[PDB]
Amino acid sequence: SMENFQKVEKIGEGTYGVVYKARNKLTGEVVALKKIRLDTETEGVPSTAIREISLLKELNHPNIVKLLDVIHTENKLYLVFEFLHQDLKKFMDASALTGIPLPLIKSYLFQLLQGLAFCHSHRVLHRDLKPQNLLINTEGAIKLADFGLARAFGVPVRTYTHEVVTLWYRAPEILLGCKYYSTAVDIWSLGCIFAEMVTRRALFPGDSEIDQLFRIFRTLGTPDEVVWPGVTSMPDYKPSFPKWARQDFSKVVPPLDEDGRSLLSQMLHYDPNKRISAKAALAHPFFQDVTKPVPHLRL
Amino acid sequence: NEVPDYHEDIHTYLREMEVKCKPKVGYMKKQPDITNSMRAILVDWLVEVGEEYKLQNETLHLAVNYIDRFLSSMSVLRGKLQLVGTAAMLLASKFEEIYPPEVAEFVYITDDTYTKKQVLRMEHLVLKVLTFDLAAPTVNQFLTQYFLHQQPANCKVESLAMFLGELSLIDADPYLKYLPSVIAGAAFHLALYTVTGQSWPESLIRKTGYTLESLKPCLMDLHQTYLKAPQHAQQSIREKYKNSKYHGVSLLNPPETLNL
Ligand SMILES: Nc1nc(OCC2CCCCC2)c2[nH]c(-c3cccc(S(N)(=O)=O)c3)nc2n1
Repeated sequence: SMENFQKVEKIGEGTYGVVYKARNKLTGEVVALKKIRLDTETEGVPSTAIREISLLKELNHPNIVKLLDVIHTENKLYLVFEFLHQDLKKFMDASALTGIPLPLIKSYLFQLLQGLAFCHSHRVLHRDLKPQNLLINTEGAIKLADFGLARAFGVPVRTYTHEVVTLWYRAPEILLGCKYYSTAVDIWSLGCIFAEMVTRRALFPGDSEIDQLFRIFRTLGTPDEVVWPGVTSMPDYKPSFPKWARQDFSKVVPPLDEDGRSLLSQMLHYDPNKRISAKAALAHPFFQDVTKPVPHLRL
Repeated sequence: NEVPDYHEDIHTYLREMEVKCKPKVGYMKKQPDITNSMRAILVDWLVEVGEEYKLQNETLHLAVNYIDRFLSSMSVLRGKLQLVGTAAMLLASKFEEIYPPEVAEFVYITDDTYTKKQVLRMEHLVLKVLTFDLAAPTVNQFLTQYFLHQQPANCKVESLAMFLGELSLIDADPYLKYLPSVIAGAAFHLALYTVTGQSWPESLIRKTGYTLESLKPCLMDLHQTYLKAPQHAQQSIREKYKNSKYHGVSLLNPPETLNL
């Protein structure tokens, strides 16, 4: 079954399966394999595989990683994806000294938002946007990856799984333990990633639930029923929260002009209904000049 | 409540998809050992199973779809019908539920007719047959979307529309003939007019493109089913909708009339 593929090296994990770098011996195609075991605890085919596979078939788009094949072995299950140069994390890490060229950010964000609006229009929530799950090629494009946490939603949304996202990119409503979350959550994440590409450091490096929330409040101000109608009668909301005042954005995102910080602001509204959509964001004046730069490596 | 940006695209997409994940209509006729009757039995049993574990209706709506699809391309003996049933449901639960019941649980609820390995292997076979195409539209997805056009959203109608759709799932013929959006179309209006007398909204005609004329063949089939509810050999679905959770909706009298 795999007699066609030559493993070159392991590339990483995410702890769900392992990820190898393979080459097809016949075509010479280079692929990313994701190996998955099923004889784990006689618990059948894992949920995190079933959903990923079935939704990634539904999703075909230039900014969403290509799933090429799925190979059925009795004890293993290999997913074959297209292979890319690196993830945004290790590229930011590399580009850490110079910092990311100004319009290359604009490009990446634009593409990323194209991808997310595709997901949302096919009733899919990603739920684990973070630089580790976003892959770049050499051609200057960027794709969403690792739909291990994704799920198909209903309209209107029902109560879905609480323990989601990654903490640094987790949205308020979930930290605060809300009964219903929506498309809004992915946007929040993409928001924090935008800020991180710009400032060179994560936006909310929180260490726990409470620490993450306060890090948010200390930047954006603690919210009230004006800023967020519903906040005060939410499940884990506590009237004894400290009262932090909101701060200046050119202070937060110094390199951004008026437009970028306008945009960013809307991607981070406490209120989900108020929080800008992926769709609506695509039409934002900040994208006026959007062009497609190519990054330097020397890998 | 929500930012409703994509309602249009999403509704569009499910309409496009519901065509593709649609089971074959006269499939039972091809099947050497199973009957529409057997299938009703199966669906009814699936329904108690859903209650016992407090499972979403969505979960069983998918489950049913998975079966019709599987049995559309795979000849199966009555002896093994229940097992296709259980795996289908386990997959559904896996896909939809926050806390799906353990594999163990599923084997339990089968009279201990089948082993665990049997169930787990079946799980795998079903995925192979459906080629992992599990993200399917159902009647529930349409209803829940449709329900948004209701002011003020009225509990009883909602619980009755949900009830009706479910009834359709017990009956292969005539309901395999209709797309979920139409089953939903029918049930919603039929509920609306049993409870408030009011009409399939102009709003939904604009979204769906369906007129009452265009829904009529379905509705005729659906009315008689509601009518003869207490004579059908499948009862669990009725009993389910007697509770304080669903406002005892099965106990209402179906309307005399539709103006034919
Ligand atoms: N298709 C695909 N997926 C990937 O990530 C899958 C994992 C994403 C993170 C969560 C687990 C699944 C890839 N990673 C790299 C890749 C290529 C070159 C270098 C690197 S890295 N991380 O800089 O060593 C990654 N190419 C990749 N190609």
